[PDB]
Amino acid sequence: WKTAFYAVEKRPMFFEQYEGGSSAWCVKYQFGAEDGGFVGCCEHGRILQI
Amino acid sequence: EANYDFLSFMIGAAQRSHRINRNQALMIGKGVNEPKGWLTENCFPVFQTLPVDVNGTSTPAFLAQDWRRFVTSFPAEYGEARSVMHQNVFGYLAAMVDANGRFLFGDGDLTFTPDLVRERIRISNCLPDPTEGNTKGGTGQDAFAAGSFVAAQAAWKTAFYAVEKRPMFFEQYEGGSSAWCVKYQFGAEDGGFVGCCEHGRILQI
Amino acid sequence: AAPSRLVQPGCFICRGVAVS
Amino acid sequence: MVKLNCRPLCQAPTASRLVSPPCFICRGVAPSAP
Amino acid sequence: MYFFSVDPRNGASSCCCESISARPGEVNGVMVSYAAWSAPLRGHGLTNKTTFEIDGVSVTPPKVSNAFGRTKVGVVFEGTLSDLFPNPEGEQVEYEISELNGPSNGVVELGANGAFTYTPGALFTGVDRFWFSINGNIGEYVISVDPTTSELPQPPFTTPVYVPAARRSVDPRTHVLKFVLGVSPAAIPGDVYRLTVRQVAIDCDGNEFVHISCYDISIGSCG
Amino acid sequence: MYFFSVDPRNGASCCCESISARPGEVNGVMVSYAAWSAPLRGHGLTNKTTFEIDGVSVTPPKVSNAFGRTKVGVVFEGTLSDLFPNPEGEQVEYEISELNGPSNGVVELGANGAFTYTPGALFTGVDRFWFSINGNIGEYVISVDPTTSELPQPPFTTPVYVPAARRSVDPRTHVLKFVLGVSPAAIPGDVYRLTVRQVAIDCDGNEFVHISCYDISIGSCG
Amino acid sequence: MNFNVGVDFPSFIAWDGEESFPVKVDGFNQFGFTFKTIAALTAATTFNIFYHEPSDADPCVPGPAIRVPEVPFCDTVLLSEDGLAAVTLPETVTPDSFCAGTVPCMNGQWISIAPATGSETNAANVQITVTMKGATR
Amino acid sequence: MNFNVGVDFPSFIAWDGEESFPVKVDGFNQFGFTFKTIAALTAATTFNIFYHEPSDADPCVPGPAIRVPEVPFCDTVLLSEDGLAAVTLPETVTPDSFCAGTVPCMNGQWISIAPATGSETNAANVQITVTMKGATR
Amino acid sequence: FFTPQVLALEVDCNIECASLLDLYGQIEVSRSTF
Amino acid sequence: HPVAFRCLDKLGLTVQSVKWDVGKDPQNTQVGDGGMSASQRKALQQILQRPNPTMSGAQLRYSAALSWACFGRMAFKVSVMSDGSVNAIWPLGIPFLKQKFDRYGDVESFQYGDEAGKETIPSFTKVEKNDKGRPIKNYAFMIVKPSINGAMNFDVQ
Amino acid sequence: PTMSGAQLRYSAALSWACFGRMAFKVSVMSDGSVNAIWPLGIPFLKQKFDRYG
Repeated sequence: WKTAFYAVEKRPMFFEQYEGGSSAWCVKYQFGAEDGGFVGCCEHGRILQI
Repeated sequence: EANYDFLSFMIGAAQRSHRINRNQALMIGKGVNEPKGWLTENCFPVFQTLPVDVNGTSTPAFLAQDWRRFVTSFPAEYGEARSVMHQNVFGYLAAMVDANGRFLFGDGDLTFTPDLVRERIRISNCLPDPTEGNTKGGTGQDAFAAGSFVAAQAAWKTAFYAVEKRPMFFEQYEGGSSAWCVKYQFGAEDGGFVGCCEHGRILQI
Repeated sequence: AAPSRLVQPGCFICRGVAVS
Repeated sequence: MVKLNCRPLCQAPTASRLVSPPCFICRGVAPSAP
Repeated sequence: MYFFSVDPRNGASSCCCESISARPGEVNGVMVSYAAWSAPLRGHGLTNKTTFEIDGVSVTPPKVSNAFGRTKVGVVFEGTLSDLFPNPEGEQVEYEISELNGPSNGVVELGANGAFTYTPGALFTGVDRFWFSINGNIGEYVISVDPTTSELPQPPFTTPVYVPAARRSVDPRTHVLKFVLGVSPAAIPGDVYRLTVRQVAIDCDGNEFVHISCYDISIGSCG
Repeated sequence: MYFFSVDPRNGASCCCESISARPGEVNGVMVSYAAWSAPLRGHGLTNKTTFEIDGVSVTPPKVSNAFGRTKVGVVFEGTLSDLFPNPEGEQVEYEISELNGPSNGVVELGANGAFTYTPGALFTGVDRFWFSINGNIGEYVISVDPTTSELPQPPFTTPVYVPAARRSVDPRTHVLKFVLGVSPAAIPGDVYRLTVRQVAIDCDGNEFVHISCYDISIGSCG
Repeated sequence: MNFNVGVDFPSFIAWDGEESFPVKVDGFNQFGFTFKTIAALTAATTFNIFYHEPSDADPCVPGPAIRVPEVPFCDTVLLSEDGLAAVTLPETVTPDSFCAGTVPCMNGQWISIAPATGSETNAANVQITVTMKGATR
Repeated sequence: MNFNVGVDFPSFIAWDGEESFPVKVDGFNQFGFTFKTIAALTAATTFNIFYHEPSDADPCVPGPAIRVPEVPFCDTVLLSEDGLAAVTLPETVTPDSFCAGTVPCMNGQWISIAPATGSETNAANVQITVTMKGATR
Repeated sequence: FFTPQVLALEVDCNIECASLLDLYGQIEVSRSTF
Repeated sequence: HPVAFRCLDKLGLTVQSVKWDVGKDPQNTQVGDGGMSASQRKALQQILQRPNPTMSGAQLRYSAALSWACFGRMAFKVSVMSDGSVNAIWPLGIPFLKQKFDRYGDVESFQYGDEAGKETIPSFTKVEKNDKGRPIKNYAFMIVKPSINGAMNFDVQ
Repeated sequence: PTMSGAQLRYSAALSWACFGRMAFKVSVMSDGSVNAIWPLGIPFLKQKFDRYG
């Protein structure tokens, strides 16, 4: 697995109050993170099926 | 240009192509233009197992009892001998099962991983394997093509000699190379022969 | 050398009772 | 001098079976009958 | 391997066309040295723009006719051999399948009376021919094995004498032409064909110098 | 390659020289004007040679030539029977000589004096092919135009010709070179005459003319 | 987040299976083809490569079609018997696989592809387009 | 010196004037169109964009034709009525001139272009084609 | 306008086979035909 | 060759016979002595009498003179540890020794080997020098015999 | 650098023997302090005279 599939890390989550749209009667938060991954070369792994 | 250094890739992809080719030649090289390999010369005293009657069908087979008689029958007067085989074969012996259902090696471990250098087996998965890669062999019927090769055993330090005369060399082939295009030339000189037909052995089906 | 066989001992168990 | 270069768009899987040695039968049991 | 030094077209040194002897079945090679003609014409040597033509000046049209069949992969093919020998007079038919000119990727067995069966080799698709011999007279039976999908095209019923499609060559360093000449096993001994060659050189700027010669191929048996 | 050393005009069977020719060939000729130009010490020879061809035995052609036109990519079809007026009544075995077929297309000769000419893809120019009716050889020329207007009409190359510009004269060794091509429609036995007028030059810029003749004999198979 | 890759490597159609098209390659400096079939082929297909020149009547319209010469590097051993560059799409190409290629030396202002004689009925099942590189002007 | 750019930004056909062709954008991660006209147009020409899914039966043949929605880009005003992507080649665009559009965020695995209704008359003179950016195999 | 971060990995997946050249007897030689 | 080999080994033998030592030079106008530490001079004395292991100074002298007579060239290799103190000295095979030049006028590095051997040993010209000038990493010498038309390093042997 | 006084004397006398000439070059810093000397290849050396002598 150290060379069969890769995981890509860029940035963890954040949290900040959305100012526009949050009046003095409502309030709206906003969050998100960014990451991904891929498969290096699927010649290093097997699957056992029935 | 072309940031990825190509020349270093080619010299690396030339010693590699040789390394597998010399290994392939010394095994099954056919006479002219390639050293006579010990697998094709066929001087080694060759032993073939007997079939088993699966409900009166007599299919070819190879059971653990055969492998013990093949390694212990080696005359200890020749010296210490090592056995070479394909990794599917060693996996084949590791998966044997007796009539009651248990395993013969490692009576319950989910795996059999013994000390190989203490058993003189030297797995090299380019020798021909009787499992046709995999997905063949070990059946009730419709597998185990009779007459195949499984493994060998010999005092290799004296049963087969390797000859080296002038190994790999690279040089810019001056002539045919102009001020805008280079032509490289590489080469090597080696060979091999068998030492004593009476020191090895081969197991068949 | 000609291919020689490797006949090994089979299931040898009994010496005093034949089966029916 | 054109030298082509081709790749496949949808690679295909590759299945295969995993035949394993059968339970032992032995070449003749001593106490037996014809 | 024949070798002809062609005339140099300098106004100096029975039939005019040279002779070439061939035996039915053989496939030989011929060399032609245009050095004496193209070396004074200082240019870029010869070019691969040669053309060949085969004309017959004596044929003696064949007695038996050929036949073409169709079949798919793996399926056995059956056929007869009696409707291929138009005999003006009455005589027995000694059917024979020559062992030398048999099929290439299959196998046939000759029946007792104009029968044969072509069972193609397993996992094989293409075209396969074999040469029968009806009472000394020789013909061919061409069968194409289709990969069961749709159909195959028609082969051209190879001629008695032919030059292969693309096996010619030329070396501009020594001004030599090399080509292959193959004769069918059905060529009748005693006949004569004519082969013409058009070789074109080239000057330094890309123009052309044409040159035509001829050769008499007399198909003679036993060497 | 032919070679002729010309007489230097020093007062020291026929007069014109002999040249053999074969229908279809394109050969080269050399003339060594050294004997006549070297004593006239000047600036050597000049590229002002002039040729002329006459026929002293013609045997006029039986079959007439013909010309057509078509746009690029468009297939062209025509007839081949109205070009051979036959005096007697007999059969006609039309044939397209493979050695002199088209160069940028293909022709499908039907059974009876009919053909269709498919030009090569994306080709604009002229193309020729030499048919043969009852052994009589004649050329058929087809011009593929680039769909805009037209291309000019080629001059129906003669039985024996000298190309437009392939001649060269070396003033350092006084040798003239040229090309002599014989059409595939030439008739064996015929004789033509090639007259050559070569001009030298003095140190000041005056001329020294020199005239010679040659007899071309169209012979078969060498 | 995909970009407008159109500008900065644009592409045009060079052979739609029925008629060719001349493509201008003056404004760019590097280019190549991307072959692609639509149906299973029957035999090896060969295409000819042509280059144009700006016409005397108008410098914004291609003139006649000349054939690009052939340039060998070192490894060439075929030489295609004519000294005229040409591509040859090999048999056994499933119609979900593209093939790439280009000439080593451009000449003129335009480039065009056309099916060679003999393989004019199989070229109706293939598609050939051209993509260039950074613009000089 | 020109590089063989058929790999590393290949190109395929999407509308040859008579038929749309779904192009696979799975193996790549960026793509765009490069419009091109062949003759003077009559009026504004509008094209629809469609994205496909892997078919239920065969996993690398395109399924049905679903229309990709359109998203704003922080300053949009037009806001095409039925929230669906569309490209409008403006009138008075001469030949020998190409533009380039690209749908901002991708969905599906096959993308396609088709002439919108009421504009398929003068749509036979344009030829859209696609070029991807970067293999991710 | 957007330059990708060129990472420093290079995948391969290309088994040789396995070495079997150290068991055999080794003898360095001279001009051929010993 | 009999006579050629005889003259060569005589020439190598006689040169190999002399005994080395470092010493104060006669033309010592440089009162600012270049005996930087007086310990590197001791180590240099060590290395001239005991070179790289499995080789003595005599064999170094023999190989140097032999190669100088055969090709007109002399090359070597040093292993200065970190402070101008040379660690070991190696002679270089001249037949298969290649060098690369700078843009201005001189050689900068030496390549020793075609494919695997690719040690681009820098010249003494450009190398990490100490605060006084003495190098800190390896280098080579490339001693050359002069010839006509100059070309100090570009000329024929 | 890359040349000692012995090699300079050798090159000078050799060119003096073959051609009867000797040429050199100096790199005086700023104050008569000569910094470096180079021997000059005499075969391909060209020189330009003044108007007087």
